[PDB]
Amino acid sequence: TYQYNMNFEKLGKCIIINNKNFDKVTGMGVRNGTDKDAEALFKCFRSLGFDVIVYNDCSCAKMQDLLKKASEEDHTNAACFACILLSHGEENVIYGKDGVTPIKDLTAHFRGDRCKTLLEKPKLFFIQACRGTELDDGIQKIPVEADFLFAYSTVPGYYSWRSPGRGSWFVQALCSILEEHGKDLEIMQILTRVNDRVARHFESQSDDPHFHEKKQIPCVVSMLTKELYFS
Amino acid sequence: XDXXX
Repeated sequence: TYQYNMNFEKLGKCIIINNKNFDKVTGMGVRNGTDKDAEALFKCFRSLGFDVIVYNDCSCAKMQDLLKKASEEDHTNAACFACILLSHGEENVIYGKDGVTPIKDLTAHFRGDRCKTLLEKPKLFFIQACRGTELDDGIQKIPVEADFLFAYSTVPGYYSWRSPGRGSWFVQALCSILEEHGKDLEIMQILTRVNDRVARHFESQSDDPHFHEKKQIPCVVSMLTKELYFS
Repeated sequence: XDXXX
């Protein structure tokens, strides 16, 4: 009664956009470690019950077209929808390999008035990207915007850290928590534990004191109207 | 190398 209905044939579709290599005109380096992230994500979300498709090095027009077509499909037999964005980023904006596109323009396709088959169903967006340039030093009828959830890797304005060998912090934490408790915890409990893990377990190391011993805290934006379990 | 997004 207070939970999302998961009584469908399929859990839903999970689109993973893994942008690693970028055009020279963007001036951004290769996102080493994102393949580890994308693979881990693919396995976790497959394990949850999603139908997961991974697209690599997409352009802005390609991402827009992708989420557009996804929004135009038939999710009548789907319990929910999920999209994951792995790329370079700035505030309210994410990078394709060609350049930048507004996140709200990506997610607007799944609005209630545009994607009727996902009406009253949860739309999940996991975004691993930076949202600014600032650093954490640390210390010792129904609305069209409803039933959305955004899981950002970091708070607005700050960086999102990524280890080339181990992968990004947010994604690896998320994947661990999903491995262990993905089916017996509610989504907000999971994402809260992700917040705790990313916040505590991680501290950056760099020769430049500007990036030495720095921290990160994820951000969850919930417009959900029910509790969400993946079982 | 060893760094963000």
